[PDB]
Amino acid sequence: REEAVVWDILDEVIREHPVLLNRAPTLHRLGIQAFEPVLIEGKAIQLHPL
Amino acid sequence: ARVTVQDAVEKIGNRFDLVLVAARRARQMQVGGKDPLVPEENDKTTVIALREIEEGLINNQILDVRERQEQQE
Amino acid sequence: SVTEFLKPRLVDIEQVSSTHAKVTLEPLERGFGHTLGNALRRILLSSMPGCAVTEVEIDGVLHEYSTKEGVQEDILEILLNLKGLAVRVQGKDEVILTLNKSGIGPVTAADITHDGDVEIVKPQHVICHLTDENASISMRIKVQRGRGYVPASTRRLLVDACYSPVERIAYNVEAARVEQRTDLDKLVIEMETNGTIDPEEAIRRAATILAEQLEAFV
Amino acid sequence: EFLKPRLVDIEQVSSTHAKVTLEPLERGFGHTLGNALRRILLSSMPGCAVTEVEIDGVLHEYSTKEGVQEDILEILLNLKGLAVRVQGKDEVILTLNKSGIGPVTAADITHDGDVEIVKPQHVICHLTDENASISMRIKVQRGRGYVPASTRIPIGRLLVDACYSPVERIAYNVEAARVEQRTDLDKLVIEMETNGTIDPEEAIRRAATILAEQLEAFVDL
Amino acid sequence: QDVVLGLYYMTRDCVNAKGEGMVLTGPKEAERLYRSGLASLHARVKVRIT
Amino acid sequence: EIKELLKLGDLPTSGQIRLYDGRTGEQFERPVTVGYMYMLKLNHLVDDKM
Amino acid sequence: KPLVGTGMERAVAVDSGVTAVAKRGGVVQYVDASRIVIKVNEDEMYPGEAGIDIYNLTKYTRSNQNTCINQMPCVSLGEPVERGDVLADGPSTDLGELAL
Repeated sequence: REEAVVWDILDEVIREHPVLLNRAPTLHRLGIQAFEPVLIEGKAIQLHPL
Repeated sequence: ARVTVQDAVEKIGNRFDLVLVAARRARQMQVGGKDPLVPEENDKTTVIALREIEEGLINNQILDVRERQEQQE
Repeated sequence: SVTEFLKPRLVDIEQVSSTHAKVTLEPLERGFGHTLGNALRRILLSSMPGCAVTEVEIDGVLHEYSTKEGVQEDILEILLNLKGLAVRVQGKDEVILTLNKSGIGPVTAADITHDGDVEIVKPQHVICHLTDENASISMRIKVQRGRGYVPASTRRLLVDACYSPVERIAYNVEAARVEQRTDLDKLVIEMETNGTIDPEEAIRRAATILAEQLEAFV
Repeated sequence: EFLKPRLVDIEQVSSTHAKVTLEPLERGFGHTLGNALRRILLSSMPGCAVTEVEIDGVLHEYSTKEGVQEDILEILLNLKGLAVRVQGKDEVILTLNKSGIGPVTAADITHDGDVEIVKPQHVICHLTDENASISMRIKVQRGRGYVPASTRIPIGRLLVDACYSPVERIAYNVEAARVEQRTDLDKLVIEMETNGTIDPEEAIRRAATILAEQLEAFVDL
Repeated sequence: QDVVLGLYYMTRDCVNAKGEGMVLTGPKEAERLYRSGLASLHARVKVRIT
Repeated sequence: EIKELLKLGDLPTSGQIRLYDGRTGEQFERPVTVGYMYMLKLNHLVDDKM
Repeated sequence: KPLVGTGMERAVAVDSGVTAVAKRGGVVQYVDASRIVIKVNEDEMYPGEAGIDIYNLTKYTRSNQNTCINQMPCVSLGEPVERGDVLADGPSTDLGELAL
């Protein structure tokens, strides 16, 4: 039902919970990297330029 | 509030032992009792433990001796 | 419904030092962070009143490219140190001060002979270093009130007049979330002052000025 | 120590766009007030735009009526760009009726006192049949900004994306102003571009009020 | 790409520019001049640096 | 021919106009290329890929 | 329409079967969102069964790629037409001219 408190709970559970970003093909070991996600709108994964 | 693990890696021999000891300490802190030795700042369990390692007050032998002392009861 | 807006609710002032502070506002309507930030920055940089040194008279040297005996440093660094001096004067638009020193010893702002009206916030500021015992140094300093920044070329040696009390102002805009709205703007203002007035007060002044520019409309 | 700006004149060039000249300003305030006012005007002005349509002979916006040259989707996209202002209440329902061969202009809508149409030549749809009638109930609401119909949420209703903001484009320039003996004063000239539903003076005063109300939080710090 | 162009345009002197030859108290002042428009982004000046 | 067509209107021959920054109101240090270009929307939508 | 084109837009639009092209010239007797009626000009009737021409457009029909195929009339009432002239532009077409 997408209530309002659910968003606060989701923000709480993504404090320091890393996720593994991956691009196929993963030729070398830097193709899989951990990140700390930030809750944003849209439907695209925002990536750091560097 | 933890952006790198350089201090913890320097405190212990290598990164793998750091991972193992941090996992043991975090499991001790999370599943039951074992309140943190450092004031938390709304941090996850895996982060509070790592700081405890960089403060020098938690390592492999410290956990071993505390576990032995508690199991001696 | 159409008239009200989303006023900032969380204001955090973190005074990292005596004259450096960070002010964060949250939340703001989308696009209102840049408007307020740029307005405050443009008011502070070049329209905020203050009093500072404008010109200096040195008996020993008559030109900027000149040498005076007894000082291990050049005239240019003396001009810079006088330029960096922060002074507050209340009610007197223009004041003349006389500085006299002699012998070996680092000249500081406390050694400046000034009246009760003239106050120097940093007596510890090193105007110049003098490394000769027989050496004697004498200056006439002119302090004037004004606004903004005035280069020397736009204008007895001329000194760049840093009338504005600020030293560095910069703002950042981040994304803050309220309820199901995430596009709202959050402003972070980082400000440093020369010492005449604390950063929290000076910002207020800027706001007041802008309000005084919209009296005839509201 | 500072001077007070105030409106000097409202030079009207057309029924849609006009310019405003300000009292002479101090240096540093030509681009400080001008850009802030432009941002406020382009961001948050009240608007009186169409939200929902109810055509009697249709069930959805992907159908086609008989005797009407344009599709229902084109009718909706033409109604979306209708300029209207209301006085009394925030929302109002307009009624449209037409018959016979000829364009269906906005002038054919009812002429209630509070509701005013500024573009009577606006064309909604064409009637090509000898005996074809169009009857729709247009709903108009007041708001701010752009509220898409896919977020604000019977079968005879058709939702139209709402573009409330009346101002189209705002420009400004700062030029030297001569007054008293001061040569350091300048006047800010704001050339704005409305759809025709807002008075330039009212828009300027509303923007200044919004800016001052926002700054009231800073002055209290 | 984008970063390199910006840092190359920032640190690249011009023989003649707005506000050339003036002497600055330090790096903090150089930012107050560029924002105020009293000196171009790249003009040869003399500054005191710690 | 492009220059002749531009001169017929009221536009600069070089094709580069002087813009302004929307958020700060400050002029860009260099003229930029502004003109009308034909954009297509390809059939790879994010909402069909998330 | 594309402001800068090549002139092949008309050929690509006409050759593909998306624009309703009049078979015989005449005058638009009746124009509608879903049909066009052309009263053939006097010179183009066959000796028998003169009649008229009727074109029925396709409205919001599913395509192979789940897109929408739709045709809109592009002629006004009582407007002369000739053979080979577009009477209803299809998808991605503006007045008988490709526009993607």
